[PDB]
Amino acid sequence: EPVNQFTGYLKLTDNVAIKCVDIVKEAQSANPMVIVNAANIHLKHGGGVAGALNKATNGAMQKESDDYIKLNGPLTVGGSCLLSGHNLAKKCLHVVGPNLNAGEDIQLLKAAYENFNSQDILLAPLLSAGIFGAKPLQSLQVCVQTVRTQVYIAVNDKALYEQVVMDYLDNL
Repeated sequence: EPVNQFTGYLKLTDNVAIKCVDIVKEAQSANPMVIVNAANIHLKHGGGVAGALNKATNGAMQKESDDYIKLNGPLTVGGSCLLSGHNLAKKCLHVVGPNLNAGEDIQLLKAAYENFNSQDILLAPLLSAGIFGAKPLQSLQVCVQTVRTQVYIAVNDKALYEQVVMDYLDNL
Protein backbone atom coordinates (compact mmCIF):
# COMPACT_ATOMS: atom_id res chain seq x y z
CA GLU A 1 0.00 0.00 0.00
CA PRO A 2 2.75 2.63 0.46
CA VAL A 3 3.26 4.32 -2.94
CA ASN A 4 6.25 5.92 -4.68
CA GLN A 5 8.75 3.73 -2.83
CA PHE A 6 11.74 4.82 -4.96
CA THR A 7 15.14 3.72 -3.70
CA GLY A 8 18.69 3.18 -4.97
CA TYR A 9 18.51 5.96 -7.52
CA LEU A 10 21.21 8.27 -8.73
CA LYS A 11 19.85 11.84 -8.62
CA LEU A 12 21.28 13.53 -11.71
CA THR A 13 19.51 16.80 -10.92
CA ASP A 14 17.02 17.70 -8.25
CA ASN A 15 14.23 16.50 -10.68
CA VAL A 16 15.69 13.52 -12.61
CA ALA A 17 16.91 10.26 -11.07
CA ILE A 18 18.18 7.07 -12.76
CA LYS A 19 18.43 3.36 -11.82
CA CYS A 20 19.66 0.34 -13.79
CA VAL A 21 16.60 -1.92 -13.50
CA ASP A 22 13.79 -3.46 -15.57
CA ILE A 23 10.78 -1.02 -15.49
CA VAL A 24 8.21 -3.78 -14.70
CA LYS A 25 10.35 -5.12 -11.81
CA GLU A 26 10.72 -1.54 -10.61
CA ALA A 27 6.94 -0.87 -10.80
CA GLN A 28 6.46 -3.89 -8.52
CA SER A 29 9.08 -2.62 -6.04
CA ALA A 30 8.14 1.09 -6.08
CA ASN A 31 4.35 0.92 -6.34
CA PRO A 32 4.33 4.21 -8.30
CA MET A 33 1.32 6.51 -8.57
CA VAL A 34 2.21 7.09 -12.23
CA ILE A 35 4.04 4.94 -14.80
CA VAL A 36 4.91 6.27 -18.28
CA ASN A 37 4.35 4.06 -21.26
CA ALA A 38 6.44 4.67 -24.42
CA ALA A 39 3.45 4.51 -26.76
CA ASN A 40 2.71 5.00 -30.42
CA ILE A 41 -0.13 7.27 -31.57
CA HIS A 42 -2.47 4.31 -32.19
CA LEU A 43 -1.86 2.93 -28.65
CA LYS A 44 -0.97 -0.49 -30.20
CA HIS A 45 1.01 -1.87 -27.21
CA GLY A 46 3.38 -4.32 -28.75
CA GLY A 47 7.15 -4.27 -28.85
CA GLY A 48 9.76 -2.76 -26.50
CA VAL A 49 8.38 -1.05 -23.37
CA ALA A 50 4.75 -0.91 -24.51
CA GLY A 51 4.58 -4.70 -25.04
CA ALA A 52 6.25 -5.39 -21.67
CA LEU A 53 3.82 -3.17 -19.81
CA ASN A 54 0.77 -4.50 -21.65
CA LYS A 55 1.91 -8.12 -20.95
CA ALA A 56 2.35 -7.30 -17.24
CA THR A 57 -1.33 -6.17 -17.28
CA ASN A 58 -2.53 -9.39 -19.00
CA GLY A 59 -3.78 -7.21 -21.89
CA ALA A 60 -5.98 -4.98 -19.71
CA MET A 61 -3.91 -1.98 -20.92
CA GLN A 62 -4.66 -2.84 -24.54
CA LYS A 63 -8.37 -3.30 -23.89
CA GLU A 64 -8.67 0.17 -22.27
CA SER A 65 -6.48 1.68 -25.01
CA ASP A 66 -8.69 0.14 -27.76
CA ASP A 67 -11.75 1.76 -26.09
CA TYR A 68 -9.89 5.08 -25.90
CA ILE A 69 -8.95 4.96 -29.62
CA LYS A 70 -12.57 4.03 -30.57
CA LEU A 71 -14.04 7.06 -28.74
CA ASN A 72 -11.23 9.57 -29.09
CA GLY A 73 -8.98 8.53 -31.98
CA PRO A 74 -5.14 8.50 -32.16
CA LEU A 75 -2.70 10.71 -30.29
CA THR A 76 -0.20 13.05 -31.92
CA VAL A 77 3.56 12.49 -31.84
CA GLY A 78 4.80 14.45 -28.83
CA GLY A 79 1.33 14.10 -27.18
CA SER A 80 0.00 11.96 -24.35
CA CYS A 81 -3.10 10.66 -22.66
CA LEU A 82 -3.66 9.58 -19.10
CA LEU A 83 -5.20 6.12 -18.66
CA SER A 84 -5.42 3.47 -15.87
CA GLY A 85 -2.06 2.06 -14.69
CA HIS A 86 -3.84 -1.21 -13.90
CA ASN A 87 -1.65 -3.45 -11.74
CA LEU A 88 1.56 -1.51 -12.48
CA ALA A 89 0.59 1.89 -11.01
CA LYS A 90 -2.49 3.95 -10.26
CA LYS A 91 -2.19 5.83 -13.57
CA CYS A 92 -0.40 5.29 -16.86
CA LEU A 93 0.71 8.35 -18.84
CA HIS A 94 0.98 7.13 -22.46
CA VAL A 95 3.53 9.45 -24.10
CA VAL A 96 4.43 9.28 -27.80
CA GLY A 97 8.11 10.07 -28.48
CA PRO A 98 9.28 10.43 -32.10
CA ASN A 99 10.16 7.26 -33.99
CA LEU A 100 13.41 8.19 -35.77
CA ASN A 101 13.22 4.95 -37.77
CA ALA A 102 9.84 6.25 -39.10
CA GLY A 103 11.56 9.53 -40.04
CA GLU A 104 9.99 11.52 -37.15
CA ASP A 105 11.91 14.54 -35.93
CA ILE A 106 14.01 13.92 -32.79
CA GLN A 107 13.19 17.45 -31.56
CA LEU A 108 9.68 16.14 -30.83
CA LEU A 109 11.27 14.56 -27.77
CA LYS A 110 10.96 18.00 -26.14
CA ALA A 111 7.17 18.02 -26.59
CA ALA A 112 7.08 14.32 -25.51
CA TYR A 113 8.97 15.00 -22.22
CA GLU A 114 6.89 18.14 -21.52
CA ASN A 115 3.97 15.78 -20.89
CA PHE A 116 5.82 14.54 -17.76
CA ASN A 117 5.24 17.96 -16.21
CA SER A 118 1.51 17.14 -15.86
CA GLN A 119 2.17 14.67 -13.01
CA ASP A 120 4.01 15.30 -9.79
CA ILE A 121 6.02 12.05 -9.54
CA LEU A 122 6.55 9.48 -12.32
CA LEU A 123 8.34 6.18 -13.05
CA ALA A 124 9.44 6.19 -16.68
CA PRO A 125 11.58 4.61 -19.37
CA LEU A 126 13.67 6.84 -21.69
CA LEU A 127 11.51 7.77 -24.66
CA SER A 128 12.39 6.92 -28.32
CA ALA A 129 14.86 4.25 -27.27
CA GLY A 130 15.08 0.66 -28.64
CA ILE A 131 13.83 0.48 -32.22
CA PHE A 132 12.43 4.02 -32.03
CA GLY A 133 16.01 4.77 -32.93
CA ALA A 134 17.12 7.64 -30.63
CA LYS A 135 20.45 7.23 -28.83
CA PRO A 136 19.39 6.83 -25.15
CA LEU A 137 22.02 9.26 -23.88
CA GLN A 138 20.45 11.94 -26.14
CA SER A 139 16.97 11.03 -24.94
CA LEU A 140 18.25 11.40 -21.35
CA GLN A 141 19.72 14.81 -22.10
CA VAL A 142 16.39 16.09 -23.39
CA CYS A 143 14.59 14.69 -20.36
CA VAL A 144 17.00 16.53 -18.01
CA GLN A 145 16.52 19.81 -19.93
CA THR A 146 12.73 19.56 -20.09
CA VAL A 147 11.22 17.74 -17.11
CA ARG A 148 10.43 19.94 -14.07
CA THR A 149 8.54 17.40 -11.90
CA GLN A 150 10.07 14.35 -10.18
CA VAL A 151 10.91 11.61 -12.67
CA TYR A 152 12.46 8.29 -11.80
CA ILE A 153 13.98 6.70 -14.86
CA ALA A 154 14.48 2.93 -15.13
CA VAL A 155 16.95 1.78 -17.75
CA ASN A 156 17.85 -1.86 -18.49
CA ASP A 157 21.07 -0.78 -20.20
CA LYS A 158 24.32 -1.28 -18.33
CA ALA A 159 26.38 0.51 -21.01
CA LEU A 160 24.15 3.57 -20.83
CA TYR A 161 23.92 3.57 -17.05
CA GLU A 162 27.71 3.39 -16.58
CA GLN A 163 28.22 6.23 -19.04
CA VAL A 164 25.56 8.34 -17.24
CA VAL A 165 27.43 7.64 -13.98
CA MET A 166 30.75 8.68 -15.55
CA ASP A 167 29.10 11.94 -16.79
CA TYR A 168 27.70 12.63 -13.30
CA LEU A 169 31.18 12.15 -11.72
CA ASP A 170 32.77 14.40 -14.34
CA ASN A 171 30.21 17.10 -13.57
CA LEU A 172 30.65 17.18 -9.75
